[PDB]
Amino acid sequence: AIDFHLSASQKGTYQAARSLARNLLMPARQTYLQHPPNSPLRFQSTQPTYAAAVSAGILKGQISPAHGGTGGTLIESAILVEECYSVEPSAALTIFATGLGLTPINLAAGPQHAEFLAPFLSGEGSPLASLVFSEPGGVANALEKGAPGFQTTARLEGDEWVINGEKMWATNCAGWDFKGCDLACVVCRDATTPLEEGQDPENKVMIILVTRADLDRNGEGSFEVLRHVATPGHTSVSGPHVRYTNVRVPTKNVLCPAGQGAKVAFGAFDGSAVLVGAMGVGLMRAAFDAALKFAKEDNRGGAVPLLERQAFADLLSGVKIQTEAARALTWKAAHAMENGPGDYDARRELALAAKVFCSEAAVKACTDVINAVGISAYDLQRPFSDLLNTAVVLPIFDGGNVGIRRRHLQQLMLKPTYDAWSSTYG
Amino acid sequence: AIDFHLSASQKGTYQAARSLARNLLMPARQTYLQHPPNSPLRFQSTQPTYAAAVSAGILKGQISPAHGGTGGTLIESAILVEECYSVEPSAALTIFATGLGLTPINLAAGPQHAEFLAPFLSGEGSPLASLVFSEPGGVANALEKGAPGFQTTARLEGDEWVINGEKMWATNCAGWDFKGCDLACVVCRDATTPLEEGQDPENKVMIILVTRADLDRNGEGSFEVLRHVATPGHTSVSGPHVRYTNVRVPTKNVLCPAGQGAKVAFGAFDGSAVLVGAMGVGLMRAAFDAALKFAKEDNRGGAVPLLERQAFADLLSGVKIQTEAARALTWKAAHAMENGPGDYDARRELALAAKVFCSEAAVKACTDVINAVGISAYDLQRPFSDLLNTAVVLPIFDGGNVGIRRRHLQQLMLKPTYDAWSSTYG
Amino acid sequence: AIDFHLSASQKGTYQAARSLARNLLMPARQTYLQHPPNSPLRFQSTQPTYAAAVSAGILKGQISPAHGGTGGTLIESAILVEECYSVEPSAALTIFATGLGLTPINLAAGPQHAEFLAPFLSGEGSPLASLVFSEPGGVANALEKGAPGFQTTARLEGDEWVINGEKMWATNCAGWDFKGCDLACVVCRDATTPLEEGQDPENKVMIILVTRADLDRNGEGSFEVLRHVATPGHTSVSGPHVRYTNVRVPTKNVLCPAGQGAKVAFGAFDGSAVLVGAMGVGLMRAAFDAALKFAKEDNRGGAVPLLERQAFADLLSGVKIQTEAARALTWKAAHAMENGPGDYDARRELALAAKVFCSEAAVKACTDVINAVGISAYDLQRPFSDLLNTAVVLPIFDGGNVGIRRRHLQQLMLKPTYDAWSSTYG
Amino acid sequence: AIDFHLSASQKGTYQAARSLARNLLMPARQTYLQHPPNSPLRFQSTQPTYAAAVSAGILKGQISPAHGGTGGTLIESAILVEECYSVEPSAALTIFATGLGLTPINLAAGPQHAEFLAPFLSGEGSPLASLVFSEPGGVANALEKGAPGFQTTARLEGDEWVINGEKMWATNCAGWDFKGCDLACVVCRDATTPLEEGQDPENKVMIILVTRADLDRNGEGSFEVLRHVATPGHTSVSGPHVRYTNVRVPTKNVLCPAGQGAKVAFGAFDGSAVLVGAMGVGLMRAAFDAALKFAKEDNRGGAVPLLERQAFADLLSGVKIQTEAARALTWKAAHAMENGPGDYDARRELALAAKVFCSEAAVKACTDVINAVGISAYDLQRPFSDLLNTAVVLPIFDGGNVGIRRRHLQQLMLKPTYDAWSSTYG
Ligand SMILES: Cc1cc2nc3c(=O)[nH]c(=O)nc-3n(C[C@H](O)[C@H](O)[C@H](O)COP(=O)(O)OP(=O)(O)OC[C@H]3O[C@@H](n4cnc5c(N)ncnc54)[C@H](O)[C@@H]3O)c2cc1C
Ligand SMILES: Cc1cc2nc3c(=O)[nH]c(=O)nc-3n(C[C@H](O)[C@H](O)[C@H](O)COP(=O)(O)OP(=O)(O)OC[C@H]3O[C@@H](n4cnc5c(N)ncnc54)[C@H](O)[C@@H]3O)c2cc1C
Ligand SMILES: Cc1cc2nc3c(=O)[nH]c(=O)nc-3n(C[C@H](O)[C@H](O)[C@H](O)COP(=O)(O)OP(=O)(O)OC[C@H]3O[C@@H](n4cnc5c(N)ncnc54)[C@H](O)[C@@H]3O)c2cc1C
Ligand SMILES: Cc1cc2nc3c(=O)[nH]c(=O)nc-3n(C[C@H](O)[C@H](O)[C@H](O)COP(=O)(O)OP(=O)(O)OC[C@H]3O[C@@H](n4cnc5c(N)ncnc54)[C@H](O)[C@@H]3O)c2cc1C
Ligand SMILES: [Mg+2]
Ligand SMILES: [Mg+2]
Repeated sequence: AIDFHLSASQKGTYQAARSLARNLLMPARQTYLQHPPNSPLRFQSTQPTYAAAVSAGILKGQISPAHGGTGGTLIESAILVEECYSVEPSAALTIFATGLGLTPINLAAGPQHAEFLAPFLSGEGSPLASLVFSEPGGVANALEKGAPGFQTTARLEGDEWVINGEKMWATNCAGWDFKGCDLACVVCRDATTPLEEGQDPENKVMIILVTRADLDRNGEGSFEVLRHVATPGHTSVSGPHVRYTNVRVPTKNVLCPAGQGAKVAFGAFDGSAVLVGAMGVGLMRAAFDAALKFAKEDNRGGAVPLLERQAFADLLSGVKIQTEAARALTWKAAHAMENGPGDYDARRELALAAKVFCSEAAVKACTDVINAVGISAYDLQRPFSDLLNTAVVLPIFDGGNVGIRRRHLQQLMLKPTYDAWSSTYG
Repeated sequence: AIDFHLSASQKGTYQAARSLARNLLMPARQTYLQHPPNSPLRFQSTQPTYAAAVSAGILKGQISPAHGGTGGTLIESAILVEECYSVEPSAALTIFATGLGLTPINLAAGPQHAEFLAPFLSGEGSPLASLVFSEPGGVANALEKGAPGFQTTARLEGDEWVINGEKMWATNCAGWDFKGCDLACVVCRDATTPLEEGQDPENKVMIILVTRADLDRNGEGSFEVLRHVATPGHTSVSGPHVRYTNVRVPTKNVLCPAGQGAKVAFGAFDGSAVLVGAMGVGLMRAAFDAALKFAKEDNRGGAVPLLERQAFADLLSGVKIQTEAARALTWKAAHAMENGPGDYDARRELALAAKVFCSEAAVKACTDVINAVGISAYDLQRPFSDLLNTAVVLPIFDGGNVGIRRRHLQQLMLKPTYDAWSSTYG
Repeated sequence: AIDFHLSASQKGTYQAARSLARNLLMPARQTYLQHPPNSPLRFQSTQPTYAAAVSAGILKGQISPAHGGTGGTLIESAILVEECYSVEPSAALTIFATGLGLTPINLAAGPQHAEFLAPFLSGEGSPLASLVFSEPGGVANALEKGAPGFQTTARLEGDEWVINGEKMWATNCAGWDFKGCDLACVVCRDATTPLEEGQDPENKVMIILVTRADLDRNGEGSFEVLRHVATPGHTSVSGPHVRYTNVRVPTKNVLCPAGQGAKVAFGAFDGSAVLVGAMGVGLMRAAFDAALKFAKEDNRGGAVPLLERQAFADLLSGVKIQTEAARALTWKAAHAMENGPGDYDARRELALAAKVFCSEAAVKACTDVINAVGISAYDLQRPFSDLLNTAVVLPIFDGGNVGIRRRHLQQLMLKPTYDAWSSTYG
Repeated sequence: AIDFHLSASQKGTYQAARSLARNLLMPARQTYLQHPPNSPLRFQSTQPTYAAAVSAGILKGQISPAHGGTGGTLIESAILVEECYSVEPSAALTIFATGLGLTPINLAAGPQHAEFLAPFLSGEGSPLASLVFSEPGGVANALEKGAPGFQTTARLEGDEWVINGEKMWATNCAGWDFKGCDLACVVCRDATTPLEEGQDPENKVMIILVTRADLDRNGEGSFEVLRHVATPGHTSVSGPHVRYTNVRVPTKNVLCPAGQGAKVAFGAFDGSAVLVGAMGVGLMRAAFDAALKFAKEDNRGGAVPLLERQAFADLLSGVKIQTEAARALTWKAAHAMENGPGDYDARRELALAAKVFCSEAAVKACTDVINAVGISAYDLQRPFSDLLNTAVVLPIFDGGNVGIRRRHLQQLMLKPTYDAWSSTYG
């Protein structure tokens, strides 16, 4: 039955989220601010915060009970993500990115993959996982007929899969010391045999695990950071341009065989679309809160309070309205992904809707709040610039809206089985 | 606990709504279409349909069980309103307006007001009710200090209240024969004693009941239609410019005494704000459905299916995303209004949000699908033009966004007790 | 030398436009309102107006001096169109549609075509022209490799061309008495010899003249009015669904040989794009004027003038700003089309820009003004609803923004010779 | 005569602007980039290239011919500003800000003021001027009845004016060495006698010159930089929070006596509004060019060029359209400000319009281009982030759109003399 009240457990999640952001993430921010904005040392300095998160069981919660994890719901994740993004986006993302890295494992792992999950179930240390998908040259057209396909390839040679390629933007993939993370899910193209004339490129896509142990065993030059990328927000996040060279792994490392990889990757990106929605809600909440606090304490030298000016008030209420719509849609999507109604195609349309709606609304909200607050918002002592520069990544990352998210919505509607309102009216 | 599944009762509401719309409303439209677009004969011709709806208990459903009715939840009203607006907005509104007319009684009735509700609990005939608020000269500033205030006044003379003034836009107020509807809740300004220097005009606002009976007793010309207004949509809806001249009623007709009328009127308007949200969702659904249908069956003489144009698909998926957000927000507001969490001030901000967001989103969606369908959509054989001309009213009526709904949002934020997210997180 | 001042002549053009609109167009409106909105005899009552326009040399002005006319500049046309659309769009469009019909003749006519312009150069009566290009099944994809192409076809049987096809939306094509207009440029597909395998469907496109004399000559059944298309705006304009059956004409009637018709059609559409911009400017001007007028006389019962409300004033000034941008862009495109400094590609990018910017701005302006004016704008006694219903056609007619106008912009930019700012800086 | 062709003198200005930007501004950028992002040394490091611009005659060009300068038309200024902003906004703004500082003197100088202008007319050194208006507490309400008014005050004590107050954001006011620029136009309120009951605060507003020589004469503590403000773009621009303490100047230093200052300051801001339009155009051009460059050399791993994606193309053409409207509007305002037709009030409206339209269109263009380019736009190696962070200042600076520019538009429309289209057709 239609209910917007948090359960006692969901309220616990909210309170826990508040404490995590306040006690772990805020100190992480003061810590990385001690290094210049283009320094990879920002990322490295967050390792002790990450460890503290690990000790509190965050990584265990990112693994499904099927695999021995404690795993929660997308709804609970959405609540956590909103709160963290309202406080400290960059340090939070490093943690959420490990969750993304572990998602393909939740979706496709079998019993033989348990050994790979062990470091993450330990409840100690600071292991990092990464979903290693994107490439320097772009991947919006990795599955397009007539195109080159993924640049990163795997070849079965004897009893070993051999990986070669360059990747970029894959959060966490280089690990704390830039020599490779604990567990990478590398999305690549099987090239043991050539793509046949007219064959669907998706038939060749795999996901193969690569651990830090694999890289070490393969020795010098097997993994290399080609370029650290400085970004205008998320300054403690590390997703460098990297290269894998002749990285040989055992057959047990294959997660998704050729022809099953794309589906699992997009499956992982469906879940994260929901949390990108939550990211947007969190930034919008932070923007509204900061603008409202500005108004309530600063009348800009006027004869009346700032909120008594219709033009200012209407900008703020506009943001509040979009934020409330964004959270409702995000929760609807989080609920539907795990409960229906509607088949998977219908559930996924909502996750994509949340992603697209909230990411763009977050950018618009940030720009509106800047105009409302006025010239003061150009002062970097105030939070407004960082908010905007955090928001603008939402539409373009986790599968950009223009080149990926919207192309999928197109394919969904094209299907004969498309049933517009099934995700609502059963 | 966060849940978006419809209960059995909510599924039932939805099924009954589909039935009502297809079986009663659609025929009402075939009937009124036979009269000229700008003729009050359209409204008059809907009486048979209306009475049939009365026979199915629709009016009983607009009255709270506390007063003898079968009224349900705001959530169920949202589901009903969405479906009716997706099929036939004009015939639907005349019915919903009686519901609005009855709301102030549902909210503030005393034991002595039971007799006034009798015709509406009868289950037969075709009694009309009206919330009579708007006036030819505007009402956004009715409560504004230094302004004239309501043009409609009532003054206590002996043992009868005497009502004088002109109203406009008040749906149903003139009844089927244009000589006065069964039950009108007349909002007006006590003028028995003058507003005192600097006194809050809200102190004088009353709601007085006026029945067809009262009007008949008052004789020749106590009620007069001064002008029938022709509208581009809602053509079977009747809310003329009218005048009450020396309408004398017994003290039992007072629903809200001077200084209590404003709060009750605005309380009614908070509930209706949620349902305007639902109206917006329903038009959006109708526009998306019609556009999708067209696209599935006309490739515009193209070499591929219409949906295969990035540009066309993007307009439609844009509408879908906005509609899902609009419904999610509407249901959240519907739920919160009756369940919290948060102050009434908190709950209220969400109802206003739904009104503003969905009304404007409805107009955008209709504009978008017109562009997507193309030149064909100027063709009055298709539903698109009437969709737009219906949607355009949503932002301006039931308290316009610009001068009323946003002014209320402004005032809520201005309160020292404003607590932004209490309506979600407590 | 950059100059926005009207020359003496251009001021003359503007005064003439003002006079035409005030003395001819306004009365045409009061006149055609006497007849039904979906009736084609509303259209017939506008003849005296058209004939007065003809008397004043308007039609001679639509023909270039090369072909014996008194043709002016695109800038003067933009001035005229803006004024007319700010007053009376429907009656005005009948006149302008003749200008469009005549345009391919201005672009493509040779010595042998002089005979066809005679009725338009005589300064007598009320001859109508029409560019008959649009078909029931759409035409955005008539030029596309794989599609059924134009459904209207012409084939060379001996020494006469035989034309068969159905048409729609072609303003003016059926004449005053509905038996066919004086002069139609029929755009069609050469079905004399089948299109070759893998051949650009453009190669078979023609334009062929068809006079009322030709229709009369082919006798009964040669021209038939199938369906009259009712539209929400332009209610006095007649552009029905018609069929040409075995319409036989001499080889002199060919204006554009197979393979040349597409370029000339789009050439004509470039010119009109600029004028669609002017239409948009005109509607925006009227919307702003009406809203401003409303505000200066009606304070909506407020304690202060309506323009003292920030939210209201910002809506109005937003419209004023867009209108000024719209006109400045329209004039730039009008100037560049005939004067450079672009090459033809650069020039038409600006014409398309004007069409897209102003059409969309007009729709947005009409929506904004309705919200600003409020509930009063739903009253058909006021001009706001009609304004919206006219503007909504601008993005979709004369080559919709979505399936053609932007498709051409894309092709322009794809050319290796594209030089972004050459239309301004050389 | 409506003409969009540049004259030989305007072509000359364009060519000189290209050369100046490339030779002076680009090297300024490579120079200041050697210092940290937030360092005041970025500003200081631009002195040598500022001196080169001075030697090139740039400051002479900011002074009106009436004072011995070679200042040209606003149109030519708009051409220069667009080019400079398309190349290097930050170093450009420092130069343009000296022009703003000289503007009140161009507008109001008396014979006694020629000595103050002398340093700026020599063609050597690197003199800086500042219009010192803005204050930490805000200034949108400096003229509001019932408000505190400017915090910066001046009092006549004998034969000297004594100035006290804090200013913030006033570009260049602190000079190269942070101890005060060469020539500051300080906007302040006369506090010699108190404001009378219900008196217009405008009556007390003055502009008083303050030179570095004045500051040195007044001794230690008379001028102090309180805080250098770090900004997300314009990182070489210095407009710190500063304090003037008991700064005494002779009466010759008074530029606008009490009651004349506000009109001159706003006069300066009317001219600057046009040039902000041009800054907007320049950033839009730069964003469009950078995205087109990326598209023409990077197909994102596709089977077709990036421009063949309808999605990408539609985003770029949208930016191109807005840019053409922006420039057209800016040039119209430039021309009308100096040539009419219309009142000063009418001309003024167009300047305000260009500022509001173009500033907001620049922000929208930058966000659109980021979405089109995709994740690559988040890489600080590419120009898109810096473009956005430059663009967001435009709506909020030089008199913010929400608090100032739109309030001026509102006051214009409120005048009985308002004549909507006089600046076009008057
Ligand atoms: C902070 C951060 C964290 C990230 N996390 C990860 C991660 O954990 N793992 C990972 O693998 N990657 C990660 N990424 C990368 C991110 O997911 C990107 O969205 C991904 O690289 C795809 O980028 P894109 O959508 O721009 O596609 P691209 O291929 O780069 O396309 C770019 C643009 O080209 C256009 N385009 C291309 N093809 C088409 C088409 N067919 N139709 C229409 N338009 C088209 C679109 O306009 C699109 O916006 C991260 C990036 C950042 C900045
Ligand atoms: C189909 C239909 C059904 C209706 N049903 C009913 C009904 O059942 N009962 C009833 O009483 N009425 C009814 N109405 C009227 C409807 O409720 C209107 O919204 C109501 O009259 C208020 O209109 P408004 O908001 O435009 O206020 P107005 O006072 O008309 O204000 C108009 C505009 O002025 C501007 N404005 C005025 N004051 C301010 C301010 N202080 N600040 C900023 N801007 C301001 C705003 O832009 C506002 O939009 C109906 C109307 C229609 C068309
Ligand atoms: C008042 C009025 C006057 C008119 N006057 C004339 C006239 O004088 N002469 C004449 O010939 N016609 C006339 N027309 C019709 C006008 O020329 C139409 O614009 C023309 O028929 C093309 O319509 P369209 O752009 O909707 O294209 P259509 O082919 O009808 O398609 C419409 C929609 O299909 C989608 N679409 C189709 N293909 C694509 C694609 N490849 N990419 C993206 N989207 C696509 C687009 O979203 C587009 O909006 C008139 C119409 C009106 C209303
Ligand atoms: C790079 C840069 C260069 C600059 N150059 C100069 C310079 O050379 N000289 C100089 O003096 N300053 C300069 N400034 C400051 C600039 O001119 C600002 O626009 C100015 O300080 C006014 O800011 P504001 O419009 O936000 O007004 P504020 O008073 O700061 O108002 C802030 C916000 O409050 C709200 N508000 C306040 N009052 C009202 C109201 N009455 N109605 C509605 N809303 C209201 C509005 O949303 C407004 O945006 C510069 C600033 C920067 C960043
Ligand atoms: Mg009045
Ligand atoms: Mg203060």
